[PDB]
Amino acid sequence: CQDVVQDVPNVDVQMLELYDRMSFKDIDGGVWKQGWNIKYDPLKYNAHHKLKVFVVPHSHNDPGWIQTFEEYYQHDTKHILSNALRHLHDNPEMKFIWAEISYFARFYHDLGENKKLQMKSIVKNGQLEFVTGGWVMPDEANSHWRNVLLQLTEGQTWLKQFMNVTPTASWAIDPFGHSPTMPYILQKSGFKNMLIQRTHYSVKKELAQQRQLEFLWRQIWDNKGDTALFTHMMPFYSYDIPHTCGPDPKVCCQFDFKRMGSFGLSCPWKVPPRTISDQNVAARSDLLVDQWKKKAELYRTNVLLIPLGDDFRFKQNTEWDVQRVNYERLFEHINSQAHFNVQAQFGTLQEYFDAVHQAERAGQAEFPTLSGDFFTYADRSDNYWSGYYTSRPYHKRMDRVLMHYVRAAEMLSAWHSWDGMARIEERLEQARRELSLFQHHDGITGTAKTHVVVDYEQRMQEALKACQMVMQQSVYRLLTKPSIYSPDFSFSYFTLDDSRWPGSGVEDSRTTIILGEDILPSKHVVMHNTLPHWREQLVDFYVSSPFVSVTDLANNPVEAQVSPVWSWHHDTLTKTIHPQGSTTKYRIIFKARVPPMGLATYVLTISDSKPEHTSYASNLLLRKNPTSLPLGQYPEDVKFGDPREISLRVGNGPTLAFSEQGLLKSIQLTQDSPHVPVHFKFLKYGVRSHGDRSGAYLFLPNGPASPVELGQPVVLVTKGKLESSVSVGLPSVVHQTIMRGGAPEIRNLVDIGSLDNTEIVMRLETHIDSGDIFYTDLNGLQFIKRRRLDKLPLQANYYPIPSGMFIEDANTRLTLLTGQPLGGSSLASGELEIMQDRRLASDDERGLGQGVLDNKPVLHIYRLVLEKVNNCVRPSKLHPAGYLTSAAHKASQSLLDPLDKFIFAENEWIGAQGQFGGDHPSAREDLDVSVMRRLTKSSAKTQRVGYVLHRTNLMQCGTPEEHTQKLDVCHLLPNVARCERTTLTFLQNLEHLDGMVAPEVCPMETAAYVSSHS
Ligand SMILES: *[C@@H]1O[C@H](CO)[C@@H](O)[C@H](O)[C@H]1NC(C)=O
Ligand SMILES: OC[C@H]1NC[C@@H](O)[C@@H](O)[C@@H]1O
Ligand SMILES: [Zn+2]
Repeated sequence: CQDVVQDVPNVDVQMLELYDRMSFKDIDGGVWKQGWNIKYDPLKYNAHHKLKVFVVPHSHNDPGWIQTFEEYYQHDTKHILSNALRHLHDNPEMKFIWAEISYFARFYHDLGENKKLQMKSIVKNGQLEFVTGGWVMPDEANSHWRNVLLQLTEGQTWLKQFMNVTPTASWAIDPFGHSPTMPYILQKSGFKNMLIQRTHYSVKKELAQQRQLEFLWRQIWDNKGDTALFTHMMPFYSYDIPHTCGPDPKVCCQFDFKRMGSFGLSCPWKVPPRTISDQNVAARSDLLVDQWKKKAELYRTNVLLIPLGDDFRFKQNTEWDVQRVNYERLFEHINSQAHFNVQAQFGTLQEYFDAVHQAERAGQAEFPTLSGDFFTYADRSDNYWSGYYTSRPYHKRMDRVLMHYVRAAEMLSAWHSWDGMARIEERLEQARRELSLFQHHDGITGTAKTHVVVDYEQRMQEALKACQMVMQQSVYRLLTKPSIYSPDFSFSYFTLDDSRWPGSGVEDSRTTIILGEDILPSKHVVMHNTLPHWREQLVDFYVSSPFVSVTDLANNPVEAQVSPVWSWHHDTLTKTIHPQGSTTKYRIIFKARVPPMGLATYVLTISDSKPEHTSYASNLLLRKNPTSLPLGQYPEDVKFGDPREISLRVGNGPTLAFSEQGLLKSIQLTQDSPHVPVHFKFLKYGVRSHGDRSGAYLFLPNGPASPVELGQPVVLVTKGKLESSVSVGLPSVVHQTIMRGGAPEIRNLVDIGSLDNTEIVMRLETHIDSGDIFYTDLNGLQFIKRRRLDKLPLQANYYPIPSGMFIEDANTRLTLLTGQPLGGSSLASGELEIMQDRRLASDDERGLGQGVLDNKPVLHIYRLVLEKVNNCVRPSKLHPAGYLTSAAHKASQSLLDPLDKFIFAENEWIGAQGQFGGDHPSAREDLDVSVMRRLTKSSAKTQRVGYVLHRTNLMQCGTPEEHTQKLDVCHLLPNVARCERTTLTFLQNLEHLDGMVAPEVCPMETAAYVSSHS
């Protein structure tokens, strides 16, 4: 295994290093506004060395943006694909590339058999070529790597089954900035090449000058380079035709033949395209070839890529004709005129890359190595696209919830083969597809129109319900005596209980377990642990009585704590935000211990009086002018008092101190250690009254944030043996700090209401001497070192915080883990900040045509980990990566993949069992079974189950960490006939494993295995 910590990779281009040196000056470079006047030696190409030009027709189809997926399909995409089939069929030399499989599958299944065959033929013959082949062209900032893989697999599995092809070249022309997580996944999925486009204009200029636009992109910790994937970065401002033929859009626009009038399109540079004729072809060719040769100066081979497309292009038959015929005339002339020394033709993306590597092998070009990422993107001036790191946070959080439900549903149902009547495969396909669709760069990014966001939400809601159905049917089968098991595949044996989604104050959705002497004495509940190691976690349920005791199936008492059910309300009368307690519902809390990838059953029983093993939390409401707060049967009376500073400690965990405003002030790790200053503060960013305005994409603050006026907020303190908390009703946010014995959990119920042109940020202020360094993660896969650059505007220093961020000095580190992707930064030494929500009244000129005014209450969750790191073996000062500690990693897992909770629906569960998976191996803490998916239906003689195994890298800080079993996923199911290592999509077998044993992976490595069972 490679050492991902102590060996700084030697690369030609390291993006953090490049950023430190670049000046980012935005000067007018001429026709190529953000570049320079490209010059070339006409004698460079000749009869013995010609410029090979591949014109690649394409159509950018967004699976939802200003219209929903279905609306676009009906109005544009079905016509684009129908006419592509006809035109390619009739013109053998014409080519076309396609990226979004969600649309292609929608189209294909509606085609008659005759057309399906014609379509398969033009794909088999190479005219229509799929690029990437994912369900969508995913966002690369907010997306979790697990979902990027999910959607890639969904699209490629469909392609293999129906088109019999697996793309090895990726095409990503629209994500707003790019992540190295893509080449990581692609390279492990059979890919050999990838193309990107949206990178900072300053980066394009810098790399272009050094002809480093094509490079071998390796991971920041990869010293050997085995993760490298050849990457092509487009050099210009856009992927449209005016910005893909050469440096001068005024000239290039003249070669987009759809801009003549009848199509309602024109050239903003004032010179329209002119139909090619024998009379003007020589002059037109001279202009075009000149542009091509200028573009070619920016690359190292004699093979040039010229994309030919734009948004939803190649729709009308007349459009196919005008583009094809005119280019055909140009090709005939150019290729016949030796003085040009050019051979141009329509081509596909794979053809371009194949030619490039042929030139490379011929020894005519050597490519530079590169590591790093391409955030934060700016397409012009100071317009940095960091706003979408937060836009529509409700759905960003929903993405993470569904991410987990899909994993849990696929894993729980994978243990058995199911009869087709159970509709398991059907429900799982639906769930995978709706979540995959949301990975689109206008989905999770929060950059779609209001009604489109609603469509995505509805789709994800249906997906969650599908997951619940599969999960509950699976639990019933896994924990019921076989000879008693009598399933009704439409019946709900269990109801899922989720305490953090939609969340308290967002939607009263969870059911109350109703117990009573005259109705029902007890209730069975079951917890699922999707992680491959034994896990304990506090779980809570709503019960109709405070007198409830918990037992495991062996009838062993389990210590429990009961707390009131508190709800916060904006009292329109008193004009205050205060909590009201329920007098009919209560929360029971207890520690559940669940087997690796297993289940554990518990029983809740009611009693007439306080049970021996259940304690009750005390409650203190701090504020002036208090009023009584009755809690029905709840044992202890609520206490009141004027606002004051308070300190709390649960178990042997840390001691937290809070200000009289209910905000964290300090953390004391041990009774001996000191009170480390850690202050939570909420501030607000505004919008400029002059110039460019912030919108769904852009973050253009009118200066540093201003503190939110808190006034004298109401603070609620709940103190319990198992769980304590401090909650405060601040303007726009009910802020809560929960303590359970370890790193606290933070929950923010964010309701920005009608606060227009406001972005709410949560900041942490500490004494950590971090300077200008901080770390943020990329797709929940790796942590990358960031350097605050004062030479760049505030918004440029904002980065995606898909799952976590941290700052540190020689001795101390503060890590903030998130349960949802949001934007954040460290604008000053010792600080960390993350945006909660943003409400913008205006559009930011990127085509959306609206601001962001559809905000809705969202419950953001986090874990705050303060640690001493002076003993940890960390990367050198020059290493571009950072790594989490065991505690921080486990805290992240507690947010993203918590235990699942099931409540038995009926009064009695006959044949109930107390546990499942007790014999499952408990793998080392840094290893995870990211995916467990049965790949075959019940009729298959040989069953196949696929697993995606990921091993992260945790810092060694002197903790023994021992006793763990080897995890061999290939033997998790009995009767294993073979074990094979496969690409991450499970589509290609890479190795036949002897002994049918799937070996564990190395740190920061991800592998896939498929076990076959007879
Ligand atoms: C799929 O393509 C391969 C070539 O890569 C070919 O050998 C095989 O017969 C094809 N399968 C079908 C009929 O779809
Ligand atoms: O300008 C941004 C916007 N342009 C049109 C579409 O491609 C959409 O996805 C994108 O966000
Ligand atoms: Zn797009």
